[PDB]
Amino acid sequence: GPQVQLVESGGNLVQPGGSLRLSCAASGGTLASFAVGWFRQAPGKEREGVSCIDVINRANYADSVKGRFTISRDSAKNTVYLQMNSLEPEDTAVYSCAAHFVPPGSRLRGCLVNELYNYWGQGTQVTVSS
Amino acid sequence: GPQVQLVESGGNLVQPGGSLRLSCAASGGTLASFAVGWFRQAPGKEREGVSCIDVINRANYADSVKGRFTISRDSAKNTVYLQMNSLEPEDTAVYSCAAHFVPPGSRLRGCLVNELYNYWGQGTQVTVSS
Amino acid sequence: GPQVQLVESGGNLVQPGGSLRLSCAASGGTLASFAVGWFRQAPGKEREGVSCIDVINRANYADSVKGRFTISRDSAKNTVYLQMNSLEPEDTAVYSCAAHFVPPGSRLRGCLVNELYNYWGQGTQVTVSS
Amino acid sequence: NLCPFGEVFNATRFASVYAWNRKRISNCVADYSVLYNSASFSTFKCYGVSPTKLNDLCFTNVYADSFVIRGDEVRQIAPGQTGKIADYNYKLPDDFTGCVIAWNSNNLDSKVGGNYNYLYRLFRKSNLKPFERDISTEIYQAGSTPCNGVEGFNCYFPLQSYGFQPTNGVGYQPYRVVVLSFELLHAPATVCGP
Amino acid sequence: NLCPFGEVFNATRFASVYAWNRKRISNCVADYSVLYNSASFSTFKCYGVSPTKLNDLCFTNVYADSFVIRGDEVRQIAPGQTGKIADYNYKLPDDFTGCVIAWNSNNLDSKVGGNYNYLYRLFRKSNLKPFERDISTEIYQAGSTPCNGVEGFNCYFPLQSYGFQPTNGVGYQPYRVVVLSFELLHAPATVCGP
Amino acid sequence: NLCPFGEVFNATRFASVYAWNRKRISNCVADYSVLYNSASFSTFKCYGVSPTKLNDLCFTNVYADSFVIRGDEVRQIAPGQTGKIADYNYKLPDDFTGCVIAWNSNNLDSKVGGNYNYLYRLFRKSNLKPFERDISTEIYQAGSTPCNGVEGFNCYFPLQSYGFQPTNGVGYQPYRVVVLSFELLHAPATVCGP
Repeated sequence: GPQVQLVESGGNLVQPGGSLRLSCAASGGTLASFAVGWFRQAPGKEREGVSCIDVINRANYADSVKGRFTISRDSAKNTVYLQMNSLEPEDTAVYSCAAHFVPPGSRLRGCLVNELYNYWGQGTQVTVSS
Repeated sequence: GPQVQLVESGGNLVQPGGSLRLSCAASGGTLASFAVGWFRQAPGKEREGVSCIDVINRANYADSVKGRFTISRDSAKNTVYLQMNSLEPEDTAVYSCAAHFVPPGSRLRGCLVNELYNYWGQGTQVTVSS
Repeated sequence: GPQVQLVESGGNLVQPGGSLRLSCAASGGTLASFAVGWFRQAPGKEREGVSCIDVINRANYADSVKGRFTISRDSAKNTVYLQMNSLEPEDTAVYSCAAHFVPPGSRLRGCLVNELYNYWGQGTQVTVSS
Repeated sequence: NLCPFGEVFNATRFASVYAWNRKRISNCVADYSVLYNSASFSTFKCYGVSPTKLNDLCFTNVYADSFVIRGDEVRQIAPGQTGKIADYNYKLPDDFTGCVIAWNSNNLDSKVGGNYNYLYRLFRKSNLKPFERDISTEIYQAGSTPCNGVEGFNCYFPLQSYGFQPTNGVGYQPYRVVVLSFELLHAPATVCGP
Repeated sequence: NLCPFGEVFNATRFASVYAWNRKRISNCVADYSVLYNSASFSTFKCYGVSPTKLNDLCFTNVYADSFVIRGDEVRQIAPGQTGKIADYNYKLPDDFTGCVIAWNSNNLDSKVGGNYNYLYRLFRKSNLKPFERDISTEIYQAGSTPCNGVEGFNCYFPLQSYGFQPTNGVGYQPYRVVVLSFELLHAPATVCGP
Repeated sequence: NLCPFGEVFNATRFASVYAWNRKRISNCVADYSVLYNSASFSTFKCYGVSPTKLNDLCFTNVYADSFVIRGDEVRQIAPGQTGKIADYNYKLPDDFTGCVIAWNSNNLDSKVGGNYNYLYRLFRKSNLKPFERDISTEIYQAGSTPCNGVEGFNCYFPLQSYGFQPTNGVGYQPYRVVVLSFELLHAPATVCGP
């Protein structure tokens, strides 16, 4: 469409120790020009950053997820993936995707500035239970 | 695929107030030649139509979902989407997809008054719970 | 994608009597060169093969799913599907995909007697509950 | 060195008309006896050339275009014609030199539930030049409001399915068309025949 | 027999510069009166031809390459120029006979949220020959080790979005460009004019 | 003024044999004795021409066809050959004029887990004509019941993966092949020897 939109997919009810690969598909432009980050929001708590990727494909991870989650890019499908491993009940949350345009003059832009994410998906629900 | 076949995706376990985009992917022809309708079947209740779209892309909605659901067409992917917002536990049901061909002379087969569709999908399950 | 990789989809929370279709999208080669088998691991039970298919598209099923599941091939999308009908709670498991190559001369690797596969997906969870 | 006419006529799959197939025929012996023997042709019209002399003429190159359309549209596969097929899908030049061959393929391209795999272009901003080919799937602006790649009111997907069922009227049954195009150049001919 | 120049210039949407769209124009009488009536061309640059006498000239074929770039880059749509647009998207030949015409399209191609649908190629290992169109999206190799089609460090997607907001500076605003390439052969001219 | 064979031989990516790539060579001096200087060639066979006379011949066009096949399948890239590759993937004519060049590429196209990305066609209704290229994916009808695009018993996907592991035998290891076809027409020559 005329504006950039994001849609998440891949959420499901899984078991402790299970795996899941979320997807963040983009429209209205190429996702290769956008820094993409993943966010989760447990009910009754403020949303907290999970992982993010640069336009030069450098990854950053929150400490709670480092060692289990893997963010990666697939601009052929206009998509950023989030591979989650060893899921535990604390990982139950709505996982939202977010984007932010990085101009070609600021390509060395660090990925960690949360206050710059301008476009948001609606989030896909991940529920880890026995 | 010599015969038209519909496949639904996007069903998930979500929470009250969450959102979902269900997809109806068609195989064996252009879904742009078909009026597409979305139906839902809750446990114990009858099957109920919720939304449909003409071949000229006019949309209609059941009163129970008006203002919350949005049906839209993406023929480039041979797909019709159903964006579900502000989900409530009463929305817990199997959401199935249906279509019927519209010849070029009779460009009125489509409105929800034409609730007799010839092709159906197996339906995707949406569960809204805290 | 230099290495062969499998990704499953379609897992969801469903009701008894419902139906699901699981996908096994492969990458890094033609899945039509590979025997594909589906497996499921329910909590507390051992991993159980349910369905497989030769490179000449002969199918076989476990006696516990015969007549209810259908495996099929769509190599145009590098995908092998698994249609699951009449789901009961005993079907609740993590359904994972598995593949192994078949050289053109040895065009018999694939039958469920050949239940030693080389490549594996992460699995998708199917929960059957009222 | 026979010309591969069997590849064209006896192909298992035929193209949709908007994406009509084309095979160049050159440097071979065109034995049109195979078309004379068959009695299944519902249409056999040659333009600018006598249909009974094909085995006695030589051409620089021959082109064979093949696709599937309805019965009531085979008449649009002629020079000077109009309609959705001639204007938006497959267009013959006014000075066309060749033969238009067609036959009913209901037993092959119709299915009980309905075969919807054959497509045609329904909208186009302008008419096709002769032998032009448009395989784009851009959203067609039917009104004056721009579409921006979005389908809505007066923003339509340009392709459409035929809907071939065996019980249809003959005018709505599938017909397989082969258009032979004889290229006449000021050069030595490479396709002659016995 | 008019020329569909109201189809090239008055087109609702234009192509991305890396996939610049081209129109075949012949068999018509070209009128430059429409160009005189227009009063919004920021650039009006003609090379090797008369910007005045073109109403008297005749040509074999005319090509109208249309695309969208930003105002800072219209400088590069010129023979013997360099930059990201001329080297990797749309290269003009030095012996270019024709004119490049651009105008500000901020009222159409810019949205308050930012229009990112217009793309441009950012990376390429070689440079494009004049009038070459590269639509490939292979994973560009920017580092030592090959990529095998995997996106990662020093393995980047070659395309990029533009980002056209109305509040941008004049240099960073969308500019529709139409390059009329006047081709004349040793074949009598089919495009002429009154 | 020297033919850039390095773009063909020293390329980082090679096509599958079924979708074999073709690059044209023109407007340059082809020094084949310099091409033969790479002592890495396990196969350098010319047909229809004397290899020493190569630096003393001119041709209308030269085409460079490149792809990857198994080790023991290089014997099929020759005039008069039969087999899966010669019949269904790449076919040279009887009166071929050019050179077939090949070298073992086990270090590039093999991975320890197995590289299955290089493909080949396994079934086809008919053999390929010389230089014919088939990249279709029609379901091959091996039995007597039609497939209608659905894979099943006696209805097979036509393509197949190779499977290159560095510990294979030398006949199952990947080889890269370049064919330099020399074409003589009634047109001015564009490639000559020094």
